[PDB]
Amino acid sequence: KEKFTSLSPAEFFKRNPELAGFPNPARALYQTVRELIENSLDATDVHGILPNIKITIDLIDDARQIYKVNVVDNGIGIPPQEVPNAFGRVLYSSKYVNRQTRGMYGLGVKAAVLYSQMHQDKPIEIETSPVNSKRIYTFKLKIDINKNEPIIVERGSVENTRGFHGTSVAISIPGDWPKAKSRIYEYIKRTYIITPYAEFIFKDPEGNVTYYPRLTNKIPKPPQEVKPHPYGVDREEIKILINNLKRDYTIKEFLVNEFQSIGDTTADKILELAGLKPNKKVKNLTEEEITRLVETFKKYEDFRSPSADSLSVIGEDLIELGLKKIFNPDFAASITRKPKAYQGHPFIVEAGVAFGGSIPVGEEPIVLRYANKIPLIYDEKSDVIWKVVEELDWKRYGIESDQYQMVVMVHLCSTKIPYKSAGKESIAEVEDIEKEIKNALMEVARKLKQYLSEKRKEQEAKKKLL
Amino acid sequence: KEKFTSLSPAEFFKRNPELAGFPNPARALYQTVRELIENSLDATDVHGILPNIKITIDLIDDARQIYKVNVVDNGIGIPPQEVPNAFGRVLYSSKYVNRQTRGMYGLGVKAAVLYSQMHQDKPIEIETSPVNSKRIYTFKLKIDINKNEPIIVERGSVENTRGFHGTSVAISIPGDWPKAKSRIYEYIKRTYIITPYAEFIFKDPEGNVTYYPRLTNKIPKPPQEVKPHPYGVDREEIKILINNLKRDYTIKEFLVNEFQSIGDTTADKILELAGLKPNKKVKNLTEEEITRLVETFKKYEDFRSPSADSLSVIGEDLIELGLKKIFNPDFAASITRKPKAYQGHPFIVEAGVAFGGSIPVGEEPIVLRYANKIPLIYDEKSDVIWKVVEELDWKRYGIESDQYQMVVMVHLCSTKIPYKSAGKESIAEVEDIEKEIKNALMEVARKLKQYLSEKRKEQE
Ligand SMILES: Nc1ncnc2c1ncn2[C@@H]1O[C@H](COP(=O)(O)OP(=O)(O)O)[C@@H](O)[C@H]1O
Ligand SMILES: Nc1ncnc2c1ncn2[C@@H]1O[C@H](COP(=O)(O)OP(=O)(O)O)[C@@H](O)[C@H]1O
Ligand SMILES: [Mg+2]
Ligand SMILES: [Mg+2]
Repeated sequence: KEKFTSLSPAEFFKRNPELAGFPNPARALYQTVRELIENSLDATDVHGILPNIKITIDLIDDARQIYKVNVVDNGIGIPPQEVPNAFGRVLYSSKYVNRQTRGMYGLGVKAAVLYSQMHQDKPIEIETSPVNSKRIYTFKLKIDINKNEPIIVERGSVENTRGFHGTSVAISIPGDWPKAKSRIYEYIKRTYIITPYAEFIFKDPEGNVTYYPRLTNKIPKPPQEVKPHPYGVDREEIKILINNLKRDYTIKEFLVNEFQSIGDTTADKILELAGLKPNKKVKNLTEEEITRLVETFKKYEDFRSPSADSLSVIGEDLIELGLKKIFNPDFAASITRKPKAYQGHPFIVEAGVAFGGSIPVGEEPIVLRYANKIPLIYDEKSDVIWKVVEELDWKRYGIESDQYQMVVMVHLCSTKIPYKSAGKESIAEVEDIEKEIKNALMEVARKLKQYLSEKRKEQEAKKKLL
Repeated sequence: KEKFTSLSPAEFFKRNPELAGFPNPARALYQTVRELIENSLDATDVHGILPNIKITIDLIDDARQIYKVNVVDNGIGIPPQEVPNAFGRVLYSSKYVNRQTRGMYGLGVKAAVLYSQMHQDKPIEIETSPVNSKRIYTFKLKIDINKNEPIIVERGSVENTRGFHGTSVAISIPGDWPKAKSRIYEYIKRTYIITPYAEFIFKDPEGNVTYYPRLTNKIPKPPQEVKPHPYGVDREEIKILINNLKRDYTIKEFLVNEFQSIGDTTADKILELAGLKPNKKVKNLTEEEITRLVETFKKYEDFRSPSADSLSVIGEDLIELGLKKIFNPDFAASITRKPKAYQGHPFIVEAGVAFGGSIPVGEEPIVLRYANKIPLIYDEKSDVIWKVVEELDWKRYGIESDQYQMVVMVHLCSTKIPYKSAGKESIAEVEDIEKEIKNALMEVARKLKQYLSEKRKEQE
């Protein structure tokens, strides 16, 4: 009959690699490159280190189309005791905390590792030296899919004669370079443009080398772990916060200590609206009381905004500088909005617009999407960003014709980006986010409208002379 | 400092509900409904039972927008010992076996259960009565997200005095009926049009009741568990197939017994190309030998197609009938293609085209997507099917003006549909499937050309 079984997280993604962005050899190569670059960047600028990143892709077997991808960085490294699980245990991560990072699932690199053993037989190769480490630790690893645990094939150590800090990861996978080429280059090119404090070197499978020089030695303030904002915190999150407590807080104490934007005044008001007794021990909250808290958090209209300390923005100057460098337009403008909250997570939307000049002519805007400083490249038409741009009436902001030369850019940064898939190429339809993307686009479009009404006014004056 | 931690599969989806199709209350309402209907259909037609399914959505709290979704079927039920894990352990399923079903992840209904727990306090309710059971077994359940296991709130039984056989599931969740309304109705409508042997009753939050009567009592042959096709079988899958052997097979015995489309002569060709000794014991394949086997599978050019049997198609007749019923076109045609293989899995693409008549005028085709008999409604433009339809030059097949009345329908069935997400609303870019979708569309496109040519000569 029907037979019931369970799977481990490794077997789940091994069975369904298209869920992590490994559906074909071209996209696999792209995904492997991007997960590694993202890890190296989280290991550097999140810790105040100006990134030096080296990427190499070598064709190691033309017949079988197997490529070896190697990414070397000057990050903080990884404690040797954590290396096995970091790369060989699905759903293991140092990024499950409330803080803006590129990684978030504790899936990324293991997905590439899984794809690697599914199609070839060489283990993945890791070399790492933590900050102030006397040694360089080496590993060769595979994943035991059934147990979802690391298999240490080889493990070793060498004397770190040069202070060296950082990580090298090398993984062999099926690939399709000709099909993946243009998007891999566009990925690196787009991250560089918004990361001018980093330096990249890229050697491709044909042996081309490209150099992306550091343009500034000023590093953005690192994002930090924060407490949740109360707006949108759910029932399960409340139970987690309660379970994590090491003191016998009252409900009032709980509210003031465990969240952002709650002082003694807001707290009293929340307790009253939620029908809760200030002095009750929070550990004794009932299932129904938890519900009332959550709904109260949800409908409360007077919360202060979260702070921006958990976030790292591109910023208006850089957005504008980048759009000008790439597109050489007649006009550019941008906006970094104030922080909002969704589902307890702080978030900011940034928007830019560029018009005219070297921008090609078309029937629709070129749309550049970024999430947590990652350039999104695939699945553009399923993105909530695309949904919002398409629904906006550009005619109301001066866009005359069917055909025009416009570029629209949107950056969402958050302690949590809600992607449509673990492949992280498109952003899901979360209403609070959709609304604030719309609001941001309206603010920049208003600036465009300003540029265009001046142009029309100039034209209208010159018309009289004809 | 970096602090390393682990998550259970429940915790992972509780943190990231958008990954299972729960990004907002409108889509969650929709997703909950379809996960339940699909479970009910997997529990009936896969077992030779004419499906009788009732769906009710009650608005239970206006201010909080909480809806109770209840689905009742006449399926095979669930063994009482399995109910807790079936609904309360993420990554638990009876569908991990190689066979065409609507479910496949062992996540579906539990994602709704998680979403239910995240926003309100009532537990899910299950009543079930397996075949020949003299009892109705009842449950109220939640999920312990940290442990990823069931919490049993209530559990009991009652004598089956009315002769109920099947399952009833009710879940309370935040929802948005006005936003979801048209899509829920479309999902049920399109299911019914391709499932004429099923009967549905739908009662909505406004009190409307719609009856979808059974039109035929002839069910397609139930899909069964089948052996993999060698083409695209990967290294980990080889190891699982060896690990599961009850007998000390040789590599040669392995090849002809464990796979589809491998005779004793085909095996010999493969053992030679792979450089493997026929009489070596397969339990002793080295890591490298497995590599060479898989590569050989991938490169071999003379494999028979998988068996068309044990996939369950809509069929050309039903496809055209459906198109004619919905759209009343001047012309319709369809094709059920011969089976292919991808990544070890048998699949078939079916394609339909309608033109003229009551079909609206527009600048692109209306595209109707189905996967394993499921109508796909969201994220159409990220779908591989849409990609192919968009890239086809319809000028080559007649499409004259820039404003035409055309419907294109594609159905992909397989022992495994490769979705873009566990939300299962769109098919990923798997190259073998993409090539076949294009080939299939070209076939029906030639029939359309014959019509559009045989119709211009009329105006001329
Ligand atoms: N190059 C690197 N430098 C430092 N730490 C790394 C590097 N690569 C991976 N890690 C660590 O391993 C963990 C697992 O990474 P990954 O599987 O890609 O998931 P995620 O990035 O979502 O956490 C990361 O959280 C990080 O702590
Ligand atoms: N209405 C039902 N009748 C019989 N079995 C069911 C029903 N609903 C769920 N199940 C069982 O519970 C299991 C888990 O369902 P689900 O979480 O939706 O995952 P999946 O459908 O992918 O297996 C199913 O595999 C099925 O065996
Ligand atoms: Mg990562
Ligand atoms: Mg299911």
